[PDB]
Amino acid sequence: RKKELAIALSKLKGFKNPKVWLEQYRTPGNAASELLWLAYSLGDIEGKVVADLGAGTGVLSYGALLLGAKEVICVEVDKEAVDVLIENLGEFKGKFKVFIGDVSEFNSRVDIVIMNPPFGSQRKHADRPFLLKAFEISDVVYSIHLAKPEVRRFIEKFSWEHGFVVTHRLTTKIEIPHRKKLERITVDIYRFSKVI
Ligand SMILES: Nc1ncnc2c1ncn2[C@@H]1O[C@H](CSCC[C@H](N)C(=O)O)[C@@H](O)[C@H]1O
Repeated sequence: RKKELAIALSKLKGFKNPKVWLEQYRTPGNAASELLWLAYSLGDIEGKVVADLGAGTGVLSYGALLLGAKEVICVEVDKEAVDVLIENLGEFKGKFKVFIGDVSEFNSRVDIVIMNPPFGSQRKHADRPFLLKAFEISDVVYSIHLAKPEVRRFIEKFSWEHGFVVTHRLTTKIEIPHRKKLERITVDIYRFSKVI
């Protein structure tokens, strides 16, 4: 929960011109900190090859590198987001790679997946391609989703059908912001582990 990490993550540049249909909002520092600290504390970051699905501006990627990831592979469909991503990860040059294309087209096996995927509120089931890919390329997955009864039921069922079990689920409220009001939603930060 390191508030220092959250603070440092909040200093990164955001999206130039957010495409709402792609749910482009930078992962809030607090939620990002929670997910990363949890993964770090369980030994799922340091020295690991990490894939950041829907990397966007690179908040999760930066935090992972900051916490000792051996390397991070940033998967993002929008080039304009990658421009910001590259600048944000400037101090970790050579330690990250970028895959510009749809998440479903990426297929490199990694040690860990971390992601703040679209919840699927702008486009039906937009989050499924991310969960499917994450389950496909890794044995440990960290993701964020809407803390709603229907969503929770689905996530639990979907991961199971794909051979994964939820080992941790942390619930927090995030605020998605010239200068005005926040959209305050409650999300669950999940940690999935491949059965046996
Ligand atoms: N089909 C798809 N394939 C790959 N990336 C996608 C996608 N649909 C949406 N995205 C990307 O998913 C990202 C997640 S939203 C927030 C990312 C956040 N800035 C962070 O630092 O983690 C968006 O930036 C968006 O462009």
